[PDB]
Amino acid sequence: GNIRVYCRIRPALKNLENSDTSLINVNEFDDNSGVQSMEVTKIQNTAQVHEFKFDKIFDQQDTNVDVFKEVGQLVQSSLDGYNVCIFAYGQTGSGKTFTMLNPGDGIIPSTISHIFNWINKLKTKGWDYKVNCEFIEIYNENIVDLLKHEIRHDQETKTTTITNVTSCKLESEEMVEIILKKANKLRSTASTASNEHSSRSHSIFIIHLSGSNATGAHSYGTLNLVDLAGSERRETQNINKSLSCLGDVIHALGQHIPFRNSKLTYLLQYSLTGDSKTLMFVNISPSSSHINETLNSLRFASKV
Ligand SMILES: Nc1ncnc2c1ncn2[C@@H]1O[C@H](COP(=O)(O)OP(=O)(O)O)[C@@H](O)[C@H]1O
Ligand SMILES: [Mg+2]
Repeated sequence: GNIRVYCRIRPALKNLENSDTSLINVNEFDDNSGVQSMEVTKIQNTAQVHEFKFDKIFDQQDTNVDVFKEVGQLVQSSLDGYNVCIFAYGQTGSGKTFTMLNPGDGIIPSTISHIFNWINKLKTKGWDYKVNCEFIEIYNENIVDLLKHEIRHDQETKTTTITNVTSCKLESEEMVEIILKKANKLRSTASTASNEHSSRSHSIFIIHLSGSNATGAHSYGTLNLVDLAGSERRETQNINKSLSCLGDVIHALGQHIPFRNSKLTYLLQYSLTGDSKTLMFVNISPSSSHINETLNSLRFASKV
């Protein structure tokens, strides 16, 4: 049940931002300590350097393809029956959706592509895998099918489902295409896109991988790819408590975990416990105008 935290600094939006009054310096991974550190300083007091450590830090030069080089190995563990959770955390504008859904290389598209390649490869070993998914949103602690919804936890299989939620088989790149196209259009920022709403809700792309080796072996693993509501400072209190609860749970898992204190953590409890693997992605802007929210985000990531 390993937990890791990565930080990703997105490229500056030239013509809109600059780093005139702040500095974010990323150090090279430290193989003697096993982590990578970064320093953040505000011009108003350059003697105060805030240091942060992460399992890996991606800078403005790291593309989505670069990011996946470090995520591919995590997601493939689902074919072995491990559950996986990947959370994109950060203020609105930091790059959560781009990271998770950018057409072709986002974490979700890359994951599906990667899993498919592994499935085809595993066929030569007598393995037969079936893939199905759901795309939901949690807004104001209520579940919404983005494609009555009650959470059903099966203590027997240690699996979870949601009643009346659309689930689609993923047996073709064509089905993946239309679904990922709809997902992006729904969450990405487009004129006729509900970004306002999207920024205030959590979206979860769920992928179930069921395999059978007619060796007689069987395998079931679930991947939960979450694009969290913006972390920037009753709907607002819902977001605050939900993110805070998630932080409490992830941190507790890394040490009574408060899974039931939020809809999100309650939904994913089986994918957060046992030998499940969790990756927390903290997205931040490199710009001086966002420096305070950036420091907030980095502080949340630390305790996590
Ligand atoms: N890694 C990145 N590389 C290039 N552009 C990015 C990257 N991350 C975000 N962006 C751009 O920054 C803006 C913030 O995008 P978005 O992903 O929607 O943020 P958030 O989901 O956190 O609110 C978008 O216009 C997006 O295209
Ligand atoms: Mg977004």
